[PDB]
Amino acid sequence: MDVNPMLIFLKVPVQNAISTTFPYTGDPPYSHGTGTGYTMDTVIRTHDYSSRGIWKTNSETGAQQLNPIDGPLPEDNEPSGYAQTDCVLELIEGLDRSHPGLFETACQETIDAIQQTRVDKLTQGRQTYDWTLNRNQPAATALANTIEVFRKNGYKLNESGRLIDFLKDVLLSFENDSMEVTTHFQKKKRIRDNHSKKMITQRTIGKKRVKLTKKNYLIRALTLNTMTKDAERGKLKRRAIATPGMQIRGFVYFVELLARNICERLEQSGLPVGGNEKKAKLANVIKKMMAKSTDEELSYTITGDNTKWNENQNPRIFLAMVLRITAGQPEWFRDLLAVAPIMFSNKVARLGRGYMFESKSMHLRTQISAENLSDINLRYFNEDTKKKIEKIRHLMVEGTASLSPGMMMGMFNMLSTVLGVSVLNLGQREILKRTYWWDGLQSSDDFALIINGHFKEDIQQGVNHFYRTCKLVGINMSQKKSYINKTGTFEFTSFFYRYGFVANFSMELPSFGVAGNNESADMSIGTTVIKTNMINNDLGPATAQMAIQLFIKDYRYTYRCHRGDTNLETRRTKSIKRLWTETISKAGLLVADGGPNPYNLRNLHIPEVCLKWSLMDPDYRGRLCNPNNPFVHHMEVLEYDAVATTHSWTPKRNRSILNTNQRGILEDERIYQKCCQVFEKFFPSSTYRRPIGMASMLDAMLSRARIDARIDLESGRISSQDFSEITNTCKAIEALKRQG
Amino acid sequence: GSGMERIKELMEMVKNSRMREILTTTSVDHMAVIKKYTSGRQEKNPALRMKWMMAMKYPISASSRIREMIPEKDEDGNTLWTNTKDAGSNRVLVSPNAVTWWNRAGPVSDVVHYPRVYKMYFDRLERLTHGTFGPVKFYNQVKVRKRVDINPGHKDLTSREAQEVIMEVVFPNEVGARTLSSDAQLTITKEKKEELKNCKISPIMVAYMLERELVRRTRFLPIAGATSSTYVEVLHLTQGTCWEQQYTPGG
Amino acid sequence: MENFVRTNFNPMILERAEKTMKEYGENPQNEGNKFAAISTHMEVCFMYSDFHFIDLEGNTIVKENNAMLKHRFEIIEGQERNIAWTIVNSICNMTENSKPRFLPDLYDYKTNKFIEIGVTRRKVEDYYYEAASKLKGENVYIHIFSFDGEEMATDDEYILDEESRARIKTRLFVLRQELATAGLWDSFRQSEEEFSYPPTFQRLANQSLPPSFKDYHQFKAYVSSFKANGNIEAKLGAMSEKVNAQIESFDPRTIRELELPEGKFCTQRSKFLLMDAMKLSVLNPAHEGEGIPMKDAKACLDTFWGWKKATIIKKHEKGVNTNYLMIWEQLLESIKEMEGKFLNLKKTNHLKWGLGEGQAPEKMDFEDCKEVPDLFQYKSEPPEKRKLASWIQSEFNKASELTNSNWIEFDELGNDVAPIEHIASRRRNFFTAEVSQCRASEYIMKAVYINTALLNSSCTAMEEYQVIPIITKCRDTSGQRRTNLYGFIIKGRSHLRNDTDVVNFISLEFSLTDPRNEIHKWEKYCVLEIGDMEIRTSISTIMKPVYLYVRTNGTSKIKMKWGMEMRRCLLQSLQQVESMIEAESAVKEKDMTEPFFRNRENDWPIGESPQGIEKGTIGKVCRVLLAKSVFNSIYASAQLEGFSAESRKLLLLIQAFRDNLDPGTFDLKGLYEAIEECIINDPWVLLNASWFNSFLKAVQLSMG
RNA sequence: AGUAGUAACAAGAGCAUUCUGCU
Repeated sequence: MDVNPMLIFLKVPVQNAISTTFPYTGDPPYSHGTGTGYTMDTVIRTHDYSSRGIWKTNSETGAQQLNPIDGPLPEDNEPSGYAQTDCVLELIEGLDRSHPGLFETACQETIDAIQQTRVDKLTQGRQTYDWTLNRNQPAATALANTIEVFRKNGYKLNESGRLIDFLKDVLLSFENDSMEVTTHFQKKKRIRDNHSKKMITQRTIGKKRVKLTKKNYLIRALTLNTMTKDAERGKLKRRAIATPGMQIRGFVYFVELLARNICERLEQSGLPVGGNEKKAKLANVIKKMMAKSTDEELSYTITGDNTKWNENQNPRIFLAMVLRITAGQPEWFRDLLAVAPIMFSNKVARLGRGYMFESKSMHLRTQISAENLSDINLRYFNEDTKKKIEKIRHLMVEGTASLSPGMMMGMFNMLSTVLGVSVLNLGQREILKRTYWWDGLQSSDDFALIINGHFKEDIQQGVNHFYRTCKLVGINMSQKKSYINKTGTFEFTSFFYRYGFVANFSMELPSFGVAGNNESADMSIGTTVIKTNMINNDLGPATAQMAIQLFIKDYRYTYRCHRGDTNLETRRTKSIKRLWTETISKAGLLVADGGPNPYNLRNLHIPEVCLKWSLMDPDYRGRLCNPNNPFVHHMEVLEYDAVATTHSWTPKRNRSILNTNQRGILEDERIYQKCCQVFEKFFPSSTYRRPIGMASMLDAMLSRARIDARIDLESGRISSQDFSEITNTCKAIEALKRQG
Repeated sequence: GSGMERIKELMEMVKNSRMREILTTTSVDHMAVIKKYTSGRQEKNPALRMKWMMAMKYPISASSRIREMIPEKDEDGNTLWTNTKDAGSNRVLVSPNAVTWWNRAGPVSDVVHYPRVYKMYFDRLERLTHGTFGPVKFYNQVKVRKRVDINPGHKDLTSREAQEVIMEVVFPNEVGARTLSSDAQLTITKEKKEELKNCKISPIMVAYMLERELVRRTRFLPIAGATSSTYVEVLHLTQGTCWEQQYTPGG
Repeated sequence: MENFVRTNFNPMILERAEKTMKEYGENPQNEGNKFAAISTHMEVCFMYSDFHFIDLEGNTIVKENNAMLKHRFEIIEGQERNIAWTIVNSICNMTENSKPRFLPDLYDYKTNKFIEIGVTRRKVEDYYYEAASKLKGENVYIHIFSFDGEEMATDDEYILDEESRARIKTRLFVLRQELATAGLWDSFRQSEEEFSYPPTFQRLANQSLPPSFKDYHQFKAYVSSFKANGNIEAKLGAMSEKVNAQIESFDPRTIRELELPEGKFCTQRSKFLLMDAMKLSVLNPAHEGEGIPMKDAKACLDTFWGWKKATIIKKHEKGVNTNYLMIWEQLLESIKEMEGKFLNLKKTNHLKWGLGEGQAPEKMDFEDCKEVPDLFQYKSEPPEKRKLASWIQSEFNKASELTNSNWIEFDELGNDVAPIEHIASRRRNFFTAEVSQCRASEYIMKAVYINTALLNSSCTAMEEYQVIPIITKCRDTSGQRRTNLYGFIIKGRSHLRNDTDVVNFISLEFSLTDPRNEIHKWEKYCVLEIGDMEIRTSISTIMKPVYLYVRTNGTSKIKMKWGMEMRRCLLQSLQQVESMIEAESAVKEKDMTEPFFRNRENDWPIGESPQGIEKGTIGKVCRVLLAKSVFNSIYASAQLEGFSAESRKLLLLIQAFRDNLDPGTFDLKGLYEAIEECIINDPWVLLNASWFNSFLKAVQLSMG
């Protein structure tokens, strides 16, 4: 008897056992090497779907740009990029006619949020492509480097503290033909390693001030960093995603804020909803289109994906959409929201980290960069890379490839939803005046479209009308990955609807293991992860109990904190056994101290020290919650009481890089940390609530020191000798500020 | 000698040229950006790195004061801390046997503000321990994303007022142009200044304690049942996908 | 003008006024009278605060030339906003004064009063009473100066001396005369957002339009003044008829099967032996190491008497096999003489070959490689296709069966209080009691132990050739511990900097299986014959040879990380089964745990016998789901994820037909090609494709 | 050799979306 688990589907429905078809327990497919080939594949496919457009050169960057929109209509079901401007403007006008006052209210909220948003909002989010370093620094590091390069040139409107003045500085920086940037360079020397007697070239990364051009800074400002996406499920082959620079982040923030205010009031959008709100939206679109106005109404549902969703939507269509949504608004707001589609239409894509070339005679290898690929003879490649380089050769501008058509993955994630919801909103009964109608639900690129009609020919006509109207605006429904059935079972973004029952499998199940901060922090994070998956990610009760047991087992292995009555002999088992043998109430000991597991389904919201506080020994709770413990950092006032337990220690950190002397670049972080520490010494509320100001840090600290000395003199504990010494030292600090 | 230590520290910092440039050029609004400045290779898997760091003898880095608080060797011969190679700074490498030794044979103290700082979680545990559970009822579930009250806060004080109350209590000089505009606000402020007279605690700790007592938070959540504040905390327990546990909180 | 300010005022006053203007966000081109007025008011406040001291006794002594005394006035105006408000709050907290509504301009410690000083150009009476109505209630000393040559205060009191205000009014008359000479007196006396494009971004804005437009202003005026006149219907008339989504009807009784590839047979690619694994065990170990894995390995090796001289039974066809034989002899000789907890083998030539040391080409920088002629690119080839062999179905058969041991010992929970905690405990205990003695739990524990010890030895013994035994620990039916040893893993050098850097190792696994019966399963292995063992049964007792499967394998931090977490398979198999119980309870409206887990009939189809479809119980179904999750974790690849994601649509199409929902596809042939693109050479994905074909044939024969 | 799979690792930049003990 050969065992076949798929025969389980002969008894239960497929949606009742769909979790068997998700192999999400093994390692997800990671990419090896570079993301150069996938970037060139994205660029070539984006220019090949759009090849019947108009080729032009940019007046500023010199880059070859392709203009597919308002082009020839498609003649076959290949994915087209030829979107029509009149159809896009008609769909946005129809979305305005169906929802009156939506555009005005969302634009008014965007204007209310533009004037009150600071530059520090750009320190949030993902890692940003630093045009200074040509690398993906974090958001605050890239923003600080951009502000430093703006301030060392003649651009200082970002000292106003609001975001829109930084964006005006970003736009004014394009006129400087002598942009002086402080990059990172690298020295090298062949030093013998004193562990294996081997010669290795050690590198010393420092800093150097280099001067750009107008065209060089314009290429670096319009550059996305393209890398492969790793740990992506459900695909055989890898893909390249992109990361924006710093000169485009605030404009994209304001455009996506506008589109998020739009999508939060459109009921046909699957954004920005969570799990159970998406289940409620599936139920809402299944109840809206269940109304039998007559006795014979065929209701069909298309579960659909869109093929090449990002390669086919142009930034010019988004420019027309953001100029039509903001109709009747002030022209500064229209221009500010129109900056980001202009920068995305003139964009350029960095071509990754080159390739690796192998010398078999000399038995060596070398990774040559993507800038050196346009001056190496084409016989040194394989056939696919020969085809890719020969296709992309006329698009290269200074080590980057021009990508004027198409969008990259995840940039305008909420505006394309507005376009898709406009296509879904086209087909109402009181608007089409035809024998069919539809209503849908639109995520970023997945859709679930319900077409009602009276005969199956009317359903086919509604299918063709939706598909052709989508093709008019640059939306290609994947005929491979879409299917139509009757109404009652469908799928939308891995939410499986069957007859009033929704199964959520969009989110992968987490490890339910140790997070890796310390003992108390990982205990809190583990119970909060289990509780949040019980609420928002739809974890069962018994599955949550097994997750509690698996997390406690993993937590006891990782921190070597098995129970005192265990027969295992780890490193800490002797001290934990000593603590177990001298404790009266063993139920009060923490899991990190060898106690039992206190947690169950009902008390995952309660911290561990709080949960076992009434069962602890008083000497044990005194030693554990001792406010003079050496493990938690103690801020000087003598220091304060530490209200954190002794399990909230700090692990030893290793930020080292092999053969790399990164001493010249790790200094600025510790200098910034010393500055924030001494500012918190002067202003004690700087860590609780962020300090607002426009003067310098040194000027505010001297103004704090002078009046602190004056208040302490006039009210006690500082004498006039001490007051005079503090004021004379403030004079000396100001004197070194002047002639420094 | 109170305010001259930090002023001589600032003099020593302004003596350096790069720190002088950074302190004079970066404003108080830009210090909210350079606080999060991180230059260095980031650990892509902290879980795996903790797994292989805990297999080493000394994974903890605590301050040098631990060289005088705990011994260097345990009773069974376990070394508790070692120094670093040519680094006499105030940070040494510690063992987790040191943490277990502090929790079994360190100095006892007074713990009376730990149920006072974390009174929210003790109130949660006292409400759950005295709760009375009803039976489970299985049916299909319709859960609506409602902005429910996760943290209740205080009566007649909004979230915009309680934060100003806390900033007037624990940081009275660092307020700004904000003014207090209620008649029970001043009585609450006087009572909180009275209760926090003798606290040898960090001001952020009493700030966060008054925050988790007074500041009201709300969050969108799928609720199907009672939307009271003492039911959103047991939202992982009183409802599921196909069932609904009936539970009345004790109190 | 601004030059009139910069002619005769102090440069510190100019600095204060420039910072005051930069506060409000303006350039001195649009308003320079603001610069002159702020500088005038600031110099008036400075001369009000210049040379006013308080000594140690506490008397207002006007000095000239600080060391023994302090100031009398605290200057508030001219600072930043938040600095001045911190000054005001730090004064009011000490003196218990109420805070003013706005910022005062000075503070007197002598009178303890906030001074508001206002310089105007109109008459002093109207501006003084306007400022008094502005500050009605707050105890603020007002003082109004003008260019008319007067001064008006609160209650007509002057806290300054007469010569002081004489100096200030003298300077004000000097400024009045200097305004009425350069033609600037009357032009000073009678006194949305913006986002425009710079010209470079204007040229970028013109370049990013539809091709019918040459100007951004023109396109913006077109879009803002657009009215639709039936454009979509006109383009849909103009579009071709070949652009259509034609619904093809889906009938699974007519669709074809998946095309599995052809070539050689697929070989075994697991990291450890699954159903051919043999373990040397110790029962109740107490041998003075007792937990240290090399001590447990020596104690388990001491149970096997009957070694032989090892001879290569089955040769690895691509590699040198004498190196594998010498590797086994070196490992066996080094275990017999090692002292301590860990064993690092001496790096001989055969071990260097087996771990692949020296095979990487020397990575150099390209500027040192520019004059290198034969510098061809790395080659990137697709996998070679493989035919489905019958050993992987036998592995999945033996993986879903019970054993005599208990492989998972979960940790304790809290005591149950709620009724849903009792329901969850009953459900979880039913699934655990059916699943804990399975063979897939032994594979879970083998992978957890192997990848955990491989990670620890990879991170603490990077430069060394570490020996890692393959230990599991189980409990019997009577509750007695047992430690099993399956073989060894000689780790290579592991300097793992990426998530996908390869640590090479050599796995030497004990077995009883003759490798020459299924030789295509063992392509990468070199099998030796290391001994003989008395295999005992109820009647027969024979002497079968014990073989050792030696191969070179490799892993990474991603694969080891996901192998240490294989207990999540135990979670996922519980997440599936419970969801079935969370479906039957969503209709029948009771606790369906006990009808699920006590009706242990044979109504669950999980088998394909030659006589038809075999049905097992619910416990067999849970063991089969656990083994499917375990084999998803062992044989994970991109091919499995692609095939699962693309065949789930075909499964939902078959279910849409079975519910009589009339399913239809737009392009079924492309979906079939996308499914067949992923079935390349993974044995698990070929087994899953043949499983999908068998399920399709079963769902056809249930309808005809 | 081997891992692996559209390009890499098999040490010599990581160019990010003195230890190892799990009943």
